[PDB]
Amino acid sequence: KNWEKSGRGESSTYRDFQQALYELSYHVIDISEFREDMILADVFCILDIETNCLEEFTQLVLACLYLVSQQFNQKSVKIKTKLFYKQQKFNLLREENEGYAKLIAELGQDLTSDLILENIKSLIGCFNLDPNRVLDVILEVFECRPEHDDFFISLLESYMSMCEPQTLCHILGFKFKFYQETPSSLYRVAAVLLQFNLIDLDDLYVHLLP
Amino acid sequence: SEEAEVDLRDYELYKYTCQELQRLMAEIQDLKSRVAIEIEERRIQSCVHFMTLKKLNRLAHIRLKKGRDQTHEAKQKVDAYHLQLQNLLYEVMHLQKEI
Amino acid sequence: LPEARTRFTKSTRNIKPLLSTFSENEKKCTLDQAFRGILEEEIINNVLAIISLAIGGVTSTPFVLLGDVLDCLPLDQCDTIFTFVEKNVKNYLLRMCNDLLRRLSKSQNTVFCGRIQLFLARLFSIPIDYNLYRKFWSLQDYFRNPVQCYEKISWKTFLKYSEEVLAVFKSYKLDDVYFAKFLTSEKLMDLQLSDSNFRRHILLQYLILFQYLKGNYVLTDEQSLWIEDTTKSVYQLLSENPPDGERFSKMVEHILNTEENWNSWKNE
Amino acid sequence: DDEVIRKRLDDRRINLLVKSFIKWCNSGEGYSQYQRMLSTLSQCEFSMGKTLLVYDMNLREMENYEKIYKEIECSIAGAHEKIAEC
Repeated sequence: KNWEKSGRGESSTYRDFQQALYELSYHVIDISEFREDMILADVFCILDIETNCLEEFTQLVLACLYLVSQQFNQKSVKIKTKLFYKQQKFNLLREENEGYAKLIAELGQDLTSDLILENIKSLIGCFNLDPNRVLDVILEVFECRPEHDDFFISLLESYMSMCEPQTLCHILGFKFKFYQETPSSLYRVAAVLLQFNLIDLDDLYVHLLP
Repeated sequence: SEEAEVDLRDYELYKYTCQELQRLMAEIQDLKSRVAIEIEERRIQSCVHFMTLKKLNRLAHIRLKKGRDQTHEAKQKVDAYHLQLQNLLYEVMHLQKEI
Repeated sequence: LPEARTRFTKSTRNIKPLLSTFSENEKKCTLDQAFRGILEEEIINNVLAIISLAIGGVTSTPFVLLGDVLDCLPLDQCDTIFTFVEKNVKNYLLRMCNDLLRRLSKSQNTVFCGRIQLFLARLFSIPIDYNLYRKFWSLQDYFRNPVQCYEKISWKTFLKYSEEVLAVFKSYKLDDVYFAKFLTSEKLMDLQLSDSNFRRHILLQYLILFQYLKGNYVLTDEQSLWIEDTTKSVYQLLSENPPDGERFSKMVEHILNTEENWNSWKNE
Repeated sequence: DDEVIRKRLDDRRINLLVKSFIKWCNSGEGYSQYQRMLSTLSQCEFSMGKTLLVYDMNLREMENYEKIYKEIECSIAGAHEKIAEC
């Protein structure tokens, strides 16, 4: 009957008493009745005691079941990788509708490269436009407007100043590999980029078919 | 939920945290300097300290999440107000450009 | 062994002195602890970049340090340290950038958001027809959500408002400091009508929407013929644009053609 | 399943630190374990300080947002003045 007396008897002092009750229950190794006789703090202390006892057999499992009254790993990994660090770039074209629409409507206006650079940066920031797709759309608008060449060349030089030099090579390689399995405009763009030394001949040459 | 805001509002929590850390340091120094009954008492107090630390960490994480959520809500409200002000400024600029 | 922690705290407080006084992984761990502690001292009481550079030149830790600092320093030294990291040129960088993006409001930090994304890429009274306004911006809401164009009443209302708005577009016949997002001006309502670039926005959105729809998830044959006819009318409208209407149309055609290639999801 | 996974949200780091401490203690070379426990406790102290600093930063951000809202009210007043000018 000593256990019943100890239970009936019993925020520094309150926390100390709760920890002492948890330690006594752990040293017990029927208690559910006394636990329900008296709270949310009690439930939290019971959960902490169960966690510690699991950290510290069949008897423990039975006590946990009484007090209750593999793929999960990959699922949690996927959930955390998506929530915490997601690329979230809105790559293709149609995800960000307003974004690419306003981008192309800004590139196709009547014809200062710094102002357009700042506008494109603001659009990237506001609509989360992927940078590589922005460069691709810029290269294509440069294809279809072969009159204003030096303007887009200064824009391409300033943009690639803030990106990796091998982005243009791989993007041109993608735009050429698309037609492998080739209009004159595509060759004209690569020739202009190669002339002004924006990209090296090695990467583009490797990307070609023959 | 009001209890969490009350406990967060009213440095004393960090002082009690560091004081319990000093208690746990004294207990592990006692074990390193050191009978089965004293070892069991000591281990029970160490486990109680660990549980207290776990509860404090959970409370702090929940409070940080709530604070970040409130800050995000305030940021959204400020962004909406700024978008309204930007629409007004765009209207004024376009009216000055047409006139 | 904590004597080694005290020795590290002492010899860490320019670079050659700590480099010589250091003359094994547990010692490095205690040194990283001392680094974090002195960083906490500095942030409570810039030089943080100096210490991170010292540790980097000593070489792990510095990514954790930058993460903690960016979690602490709210706005300005955060910008300075981000520029510093830009000058410095793994997953911790992604975590920091994502937390920054989640903290920014995109209201006045837009250029900063653009810089962050570019770095991430470098890594790897007057009679007002309020009903017409309702119709136009409900069309805009349709633009925002493409999946809404599969139910019955949704598609029906979309068709109704689209026909009315394009009829107004064709009947207008114009024949003639930066706003990144749309401006729903209920008192102006008209200066956007006079802008040809506004009409270009609208019609290019239309074209991208129809291109995605042509690429469950099925349509009615009559609806598809409607899509084709409206595409033709949209091209007609784009041709009416005084500044190089046909050149702009051909440019958009090449764009949406390349769009088909991009839709091949070149994951390989 | 998904609800508990979301409520798990850092928290994993503190949970793993507490778990490693409990495991080492149950195992209790003893000086090395005590020093590892001291390292873990110092890391937990740094984490608590970081949480306090994050709370202070959230408070300062709320204050700055209130200041920006006052500034936006002033900008709306300036917009009314610019409407008179218009």
